[PDB]
Amino acid sequence: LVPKLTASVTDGAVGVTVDAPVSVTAADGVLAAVTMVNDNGRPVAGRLSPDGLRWSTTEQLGYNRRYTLNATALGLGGAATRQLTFQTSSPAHLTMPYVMPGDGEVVGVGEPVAIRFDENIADRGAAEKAIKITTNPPVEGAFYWLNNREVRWRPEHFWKPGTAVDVAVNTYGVDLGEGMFGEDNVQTHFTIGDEVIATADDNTKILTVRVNGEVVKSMPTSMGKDSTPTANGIYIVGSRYKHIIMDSSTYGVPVNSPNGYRTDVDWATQISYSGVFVHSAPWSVGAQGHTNTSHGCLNVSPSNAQWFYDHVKRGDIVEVVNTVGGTLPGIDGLGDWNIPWDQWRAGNAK
Ligand SMILES: *Sc1cc(Cl)c(Cl)cc1C(=O)NCCO
Repeated sequence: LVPKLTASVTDGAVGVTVDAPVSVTAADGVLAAVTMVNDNGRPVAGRLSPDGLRWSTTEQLGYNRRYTLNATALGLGGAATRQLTFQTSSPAHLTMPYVMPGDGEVVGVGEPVAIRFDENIADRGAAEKAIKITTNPPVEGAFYWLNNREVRWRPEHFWKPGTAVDVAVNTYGVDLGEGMFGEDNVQTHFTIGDEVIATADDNTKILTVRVNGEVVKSMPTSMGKDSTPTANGIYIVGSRYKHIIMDSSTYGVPVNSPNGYRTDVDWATQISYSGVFVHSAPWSVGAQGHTNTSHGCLNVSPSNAQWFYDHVKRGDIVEVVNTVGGTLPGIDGLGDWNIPWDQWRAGNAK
């Protein structure tokens, strides 16, 4: 019985993807020698199994490299040697993924998994296939693309507090379309904290904060005036600022135009990419609880805005109801829950 060799690559292959290790296996014998070098002669790190049967690379293989693999097997039957050479994928472009929320964070019940690429993704299905989301307790979720670069994953309903979420973006070696390959892999983990839902009801002009179902704060508010109203819908809480300059040019609106503005405010909590915040508004305290005066943001008192800053976290929820506005776009960036579940579940990988 002459020993046989079985490699995970074929001699002469090209376009070999680097998303998996390269292996050599011996049958009816054992591996006496296995080496693999790149085109600069640099040895590739590997490991031989204690039983001598299975050898495998132990470091990532490179893009745009030619590798030469030599292997010898020995056995009572005799010996066998093979030499194999192959070339790995040569990307036309690289894209790097960025994942939110941050590793180890505790977030609110409305926080989606977010995978943002720094380039347009031509094969959204390949990107989705490369992303593994683990949930404990397990829950059904689905992917939906907000734009050509960023995909989101969430359940049908708000997360259950206490849920562990693990995200593995294994895009290295993956053809994401049109010669674009993943620049690296990413791996993050987060946990769902307490349920915090704040409701701004235009009929009362009160922003009511509920923690685990209990009213803990009631904030008089002034929202957008009729000509620049606050959109109804579900908003996800994002970033927090002790102070920030609100500049309309950020959104293509010249500061000196009718709806333009440039002002510094305190205690600002972001709730939409379109620039809606909860923030301190000393100048509208008389209107708070009575009339809408803003350009769309939720004006509250300095003390209530700081309380909001101190007690609300990324992924908590603000829901606005009964304004004269429309509904916040589902693809805003923090408007994901406004997409109906059936549409989100069906996705848009194309
Ligand atoms: S959030 C905000 C704060 C202030 Cl002080 C002004 Cl003048 C405008 C805005 C704003 O409208 N941002 C855009 C979202 O409507």
